[PDB]
Amino acid sequence: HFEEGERVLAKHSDCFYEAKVLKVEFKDNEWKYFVHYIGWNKSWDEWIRLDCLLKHS
Repeated sequence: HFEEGERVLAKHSDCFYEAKVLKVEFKDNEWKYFVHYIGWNKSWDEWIRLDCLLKHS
């Protein structure tokens, strides 16, 4: 699990991008994370699932 404001790696297409978690939600027995991709337009902000997130380090 991840927290609001946490720096994470987020998978988009084929690879992982530096990202920040903006919002956390739980619905239909699953966690979703609204992320912002660091150094990218706000327009790319999106909801992603747990299996597309990676902790740093």
